[PDB]
Formats: sequence, C-alpha cells, structure tokens
Amino acid sequence: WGGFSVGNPTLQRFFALHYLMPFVLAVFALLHLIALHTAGSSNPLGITSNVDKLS
Amino acid sequence: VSPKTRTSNLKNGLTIASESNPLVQTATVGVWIDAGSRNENAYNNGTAHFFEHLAFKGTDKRSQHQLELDIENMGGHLNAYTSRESTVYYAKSFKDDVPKSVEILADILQHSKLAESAIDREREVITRELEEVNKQYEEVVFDHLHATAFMNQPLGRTILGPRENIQTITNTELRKFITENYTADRMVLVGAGAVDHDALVELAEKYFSHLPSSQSPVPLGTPIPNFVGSEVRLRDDTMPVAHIAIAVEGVSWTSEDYYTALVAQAIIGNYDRAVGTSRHQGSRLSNIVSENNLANSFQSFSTSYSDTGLWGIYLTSENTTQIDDLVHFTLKEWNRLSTSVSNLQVERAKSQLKAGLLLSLDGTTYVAEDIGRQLTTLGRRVTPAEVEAKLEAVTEHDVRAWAQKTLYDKDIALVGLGPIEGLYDYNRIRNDMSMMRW
Ligand code: HEM
Repeated sequence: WGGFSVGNPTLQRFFALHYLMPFVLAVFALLHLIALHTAGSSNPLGITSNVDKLS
Repeated sequence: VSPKTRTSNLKNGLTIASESNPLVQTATVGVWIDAGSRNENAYNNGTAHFFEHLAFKGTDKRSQHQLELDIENMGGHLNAYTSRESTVYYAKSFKDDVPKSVEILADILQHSKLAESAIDREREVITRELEEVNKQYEEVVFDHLHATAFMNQPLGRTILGPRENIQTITNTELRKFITENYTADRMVLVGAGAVDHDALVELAEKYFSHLPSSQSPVPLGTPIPNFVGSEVRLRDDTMPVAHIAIAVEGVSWTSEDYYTALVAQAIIGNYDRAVGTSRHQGSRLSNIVSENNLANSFQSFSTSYSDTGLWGIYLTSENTTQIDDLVHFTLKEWNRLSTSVSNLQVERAKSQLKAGLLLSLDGTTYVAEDIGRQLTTLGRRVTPAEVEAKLEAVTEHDVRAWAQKTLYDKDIALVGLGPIEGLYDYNRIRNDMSMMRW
C-alpha cells in the first residue's frame, strides 16, 4: 500500500505497474509462441499434421 | 537457301509434298495424317494407338513374318507415332528403295488384317505399357498436365487410353476408326532427301489412288477447349528428383500470336546443369537458377494444337528445400514479360530464333517431319523468308501485350511429381502470376 490503507501511494504505484505489466505480458505471449513453434499447432483431430501442412 | 518444297495433289485429294537434297543418299518418305487420339470418344479412347501396333502385325498379302523380312530386305527401317492430333508412318531407306517403301506403307495403311488373334495378343502388350510409362517422368508429367488443363475434354485424354478400353477394343471399332479418319483429304505423302517429286507423285497414283475421300472435305489443320486452372500432385518421397510443370493456355498453330509466344518462350529459354555452356546463358532465369543451384534443368515450351495450346515450363530439381524459390523466381521472370521486357530481350530472342527455326532441320527425317507437320497444321509449307518476316514483325510491345493477356494474373495448370513437399499450395503458386509492386 505504501501506508496503512489504500490511498494516494497505492494509486500511483498501481498506475506505474499497470502501465508496465502489459509489456511483460506481451513478452510472455511471445515466449509461449516461440515455445510452440517447435511442435507447431495441434489440430482438432489430435493427430500429427506433419503429413498435410498449409501456409 | 534451301530447295523449294514442291506440292501436288491427286484426284481423291491426297497431297504429295517433297523436298530434294542431292547431297544425301538416304530418303525419308511417309504419310502424315491429320488425325490422332483426339478424334476418339471416351468409349474408343486408345484405338488410334492400338491400330499403330496392328499396322505392323500383317496385311492381306504379307503376313507378320513376311512384313518383317520385306523391310529387312529394303535395308532401312519403318517408324510410326500417334499423338493427340497427328499420326505419322514413315520409312527411311536408300535412294532407290523408295518405291518399295511407298508400297509397304500403302499396304499397312489400306490393307491391314486386324485379325482377332492379333488384337488379342497386343491387348496384353499394351496392357503392360500402362505399367512402364510410369518410369518416363517427363511423359507422366505432361500427360497429367493435359489431363488437368483440359479436364474432361478430348485433348485431356491419354493416347494409350484406359485399361478398360484396351480389354474391349474390337477389330470392328479399329476398322471404323481408320475408315472415318484415314481419308485422302487428311493425309499427306511426304518425301525428303534423295527423292524426285515427279517419281513420288507417280508412286502415289499407283498405291494411294483408291483412298476414300471424306464427305465434307475441310482444309488441312482444321479443328472448344476450355482450360481449367488446376493442379495434380503426385508426391513420391522416395524419388530424388522433383519434376514440375507449370502452364497457361497458349496459342494454336494459326494464332496471330504464334510467333510472339515463341519469342516470349525464348526469352526464358532452357537450362541444363550438365551442359557446359548453360552457366553462361543470357536468360535471367538461367542466371538465377545456376548461381543458386535451384534446378538440374528447366525447359520452356509452347505446345500448339489446332484450336488451343499450352505455354509453360518444365523444371527438374533435387533441391527439395528450395523448390519454393525455384517456382517463385520462375514466375517472377514470367511477370517481367508483362512489366519489364524491352527491345533488349526481344531482339536477343529474335536473333536466337531466326537461326533456331532453321537449325532444327538438320536431317531428312527432320525435314520430312517439318513438311508433314506444317502441311497438316497450316495447309502449306511456310518458306523461311515468310518465317523471317513474321519473326521480324514481333516487337517488344507485342510481347508485353501478349504476356499481359496470356500470363499476367492468369490461372495455371500445375503438375508436381516426386519429393514436392516444398511446393506450396495452388494459391501461393498462382499469386506469383502477378506483382503487387506493378
Ligand atoms: C495474451 C494472451 C495470449 C495470446 C495473445 C496468445 C496467442 C496465441 C496464439 C496466437 C496461438 C497460436 C494460434 C492459436 O492456437 O490460437 C496460441 C497457441 C497457444 N496458446 Fe496462447 N495466447 C495467449 C494466452 C494463453 C494462455 C493463457 C494459455 C494457456 C493457459 C495459452 C496456451 C496456448 C497453447 C497451449 C497454445 C497452443 C495451442 C495449439 O495450437 O494447440 N495461451 N496462443
């Protein structure tokens, strides 16, 4: 809180962190795609698609 | 300056056409027929090719064995081929063995036995041919290319025909085919090399005078094809070389754009890594392909028929991870026929073609084939002076205008055989038929 209740210090820190956190989120979103790229997307049948790919 | 092609007719309407060369001692005489597989329907598809086998299986006079002996005794050979629109039967011999060869050809065409026993025997031979074309990859690719480009139309059918027809072709339908199609107004007797025209006309009057004329004689090389943009993929991971053909609808023999299409074809040209000079060719695609090892070979083609054609390229490659680049760079070179070609490329291609069209005819069989092809597609032999004038008439504006209506943003027929995993789907190939920057 930066004090003994929710107040101005809390609001100003939440602003700074609320601005930052979406950038952190974008990095993790990118990481999960790079991790996925080793297997590729799964598909609704659950089988390999290595036999039949589309760009 | 080559000797003049002499041309005469008989009463039935058989054309005789000859070009003498007093420097050779052999002669090619034969019969070019304006008829082929395309004249069959779906039920008797395969008949024309079936007949070609039986033509050498014995006549009313000479049996199969006598026929063999007669040709052996002549000294030369006989040869035949059936295509979609043309059938040819010719005999290469010595100068003075020409009357024998004309007599044998006249016999096998008019008076062939087509004996049920022989039909039944060849029916197995031809059945085995169905499982051995499989090896001739270029032919496999081009037959699939015709089948898809002219989907469910007569030009799309194969020459061999389906297995089903081979088992049901009778001597009746064979006889009917050759009676309807092998008529005098569709036939040309051709002689090249050591032949006298006047001698050949006499031999024609002796042997081919009792040929039927058709009821309605149209001119030689008289034909509606509706091209289908489409693809056949015959993936085979165990083959090391990919074979790919790409084509658009091209030009007929008598198109006004026939020479423009040949010049455009020569701007892309051919390439083969095995030939020493090919790394130094002027063609842009040649340079791209050779520098980057994209292909073992490519061969541009512009195939014509009476009422349509196919214009495109045939590629072979072991570079299986860069097939995409190969196709991409090839189609971007086609784009440049629409956007970029100038007098530089056009005049270079014209120079190369002015010679090429004459160079091709370097023996009696090539000369006979040229007289026969031109007489059965155009109705006349076109003199080299006329050909030189039609080529000279091709400008860069003509090439650009032709490519803009024939290639640019058009559907293609595409066939891939072999390890073609890297060949992208139809849309990505067809998207390279235009350039977003233009
Ligand atoms: C900002 C949030 C996210 C974004 C932009 C995002 C984006 C994507 C994209 C574009 C793909 C590939 C296409 C698709 O399958 O839809 C994907 C696949 C995947 N995502 Fe997400 N994602 C997000 C959040 C999450 C979350 C919260 C999870 C898991 C709890 C998740 C797990 C996965 C998995 C397992 C796949 C692979 C699924 C497959 O193709 O079989 N993602 N994501």
